[PDB]
Amino acid sequence: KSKLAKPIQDLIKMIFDVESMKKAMVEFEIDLQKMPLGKLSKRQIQSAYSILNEVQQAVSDGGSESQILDLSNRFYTLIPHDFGMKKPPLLSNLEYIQAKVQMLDNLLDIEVAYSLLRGGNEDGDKDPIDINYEKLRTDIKVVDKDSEEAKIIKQYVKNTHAATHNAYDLKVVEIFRIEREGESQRYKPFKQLHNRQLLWHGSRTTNFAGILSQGLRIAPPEAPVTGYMFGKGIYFADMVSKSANYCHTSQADPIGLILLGEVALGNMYELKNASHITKLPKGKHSVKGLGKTAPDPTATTTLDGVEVPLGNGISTGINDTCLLYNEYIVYDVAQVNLKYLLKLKFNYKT
Ligand SMILES: COc1cccc(C(N)=O)c1
Repeated sequence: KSKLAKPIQDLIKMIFDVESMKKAMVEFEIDLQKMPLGKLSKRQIQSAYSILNEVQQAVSDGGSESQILDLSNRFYTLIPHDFGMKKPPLLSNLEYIQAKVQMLDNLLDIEVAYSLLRGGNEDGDKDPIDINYEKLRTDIKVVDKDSEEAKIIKQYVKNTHAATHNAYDLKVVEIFRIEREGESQRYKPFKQLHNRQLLWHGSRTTNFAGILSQGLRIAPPEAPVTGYMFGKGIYFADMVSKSANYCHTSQADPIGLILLGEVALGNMYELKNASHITKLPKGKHSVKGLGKTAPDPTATTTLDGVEVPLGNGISTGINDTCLLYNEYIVYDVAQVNLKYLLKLKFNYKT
């Protein structure tokens, strides 16, 4: 049997749940009959990104419609889709292309989860749960619900829940202290930077085996820079609300996972509108999309020397901005050090 605490056991079962992987793929409209979980390969996903990159270029620059049709056909042949009784939409709309780039970001993590799940499981002297946990190469520990650490985090969750996102409440079911192998080490150089903050990162439960084993990562070289509002970086938020939405939970599936990572922001390059950033200006370490609301700078605390913006959602003096809430982007995978993983229960208003 498992040596791990129950909460952790329940966490492992959840992140390695095969049915959840299929549900995700079905939602992205993949054809599970022609494209089963076992057919997914990294090479396959890379090719798909390139195709999306080319089609994106042809739509922007006014390429032949014959070009766009051929690119669509190759994309749907590479990744079989099931549109039911409707005709398959062409990759000729920039919004639809962005949706498809998002889908591939997810398939990248699902592919990792499945590969690990089918990996070295022969050992009979270990419980299945224990074997998969070790595959994550991440030391996971339960944070004592009553300790100061937990109190601060519960405060961060409660206070930063936005007004417009109050279509659901949020209950912190469990808090885990996570420490990925080799991460503290690659992050070391950035402790020299100032403006290090504890920020939020939401994602589907299906991406977590990938997130824990490989860490958060920037999109590959093949992905169009256009598929992302501020370019190919790693995104974070200061309002639990903003990130929580990326968990993709529902009335039918209410438990989501969310990360709290220490992020070395340094001098932020502040923006009010989208910009497909490739190069970061000299002297800037990150990007900050400004929002109309943000935690009250008054209430900002520290936790082990890292700033925690746990203040209440106060409106900022900026009005000429497209964003409702702040977004922080780092363009170097070493600029983040994951700290906690929270098991959240989304309570929907009905
Ligand atoms: C893509 O834009 C964002 C912006 C801010 C946070 C997140 C997230 N996944 O937690 C994503």
